[PDB]
Amino acid sequence: KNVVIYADGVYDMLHLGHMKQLEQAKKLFENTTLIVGVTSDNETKLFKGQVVQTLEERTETLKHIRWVDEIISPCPWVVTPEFLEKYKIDYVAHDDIYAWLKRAGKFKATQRTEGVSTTDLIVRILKNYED
Amino acid sequence: KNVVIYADGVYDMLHLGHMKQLEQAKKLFENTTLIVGVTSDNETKLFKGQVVQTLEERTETLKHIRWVDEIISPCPWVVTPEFLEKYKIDYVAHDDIYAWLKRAGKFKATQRTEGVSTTDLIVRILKNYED
Repeated sequence: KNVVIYADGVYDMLHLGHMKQLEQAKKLFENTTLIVGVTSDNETKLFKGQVVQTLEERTETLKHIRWVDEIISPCPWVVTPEFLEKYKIDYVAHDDIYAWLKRAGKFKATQRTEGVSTTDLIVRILKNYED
Repeated sequence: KNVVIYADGVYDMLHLGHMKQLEQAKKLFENTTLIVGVTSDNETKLFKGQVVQTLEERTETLKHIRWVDEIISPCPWVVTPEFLEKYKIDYVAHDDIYAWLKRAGKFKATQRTEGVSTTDLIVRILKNYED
């Protein structure tokens, strides 16, 4: 009955948008185990260009999120078939490089989410002090 | 066996410091129900001076935290004996106005926690752009 779901990401400066995406992945089926992969500092910097929080900070924050059952930290940058087999993953949740997952029936799209980001908070605060 | 713990707060711009405090409250005993009270916008503004996120945002963020079993939103600003009786609360977790809780054996102190705040994040980012 239990279904293993994998979601990966940087999860830098986690906010409600990330949390809602994790909730959706967790609730894809009635009984799930949600495994979350957290990308390494060096690969995030190399492939995205930057990262604010360390792997330890980003992972420690995810530990506190209700929907996260297990964490792989750091995770591989690219999901492989062998990785799915090693961790007995049934589906990869995502918000092309993933065509092979779709051809296998292992790709689950989650709906776009919005949250109140660090940016949104700063802008809201500063609006009280200047136009 | 089950122990009802109550923690209250503003929980504005929640970060690891808040999350660790909630984890400590949740883990005070082996089997707990952690009830979290979220203060109203108007009382927070009146008694603290300001609040960034709405009650809805602050409560919705707490819904995603692993340790939070139940939420009272909004909660009363001041805990009363009748409130403890109404919600069958055994202990109030806190990081004087609370002497009556201590005299009853219902006060549980949690250890001070630190986190990476919105402020810490902004300062860390800006250090890359100016001294």
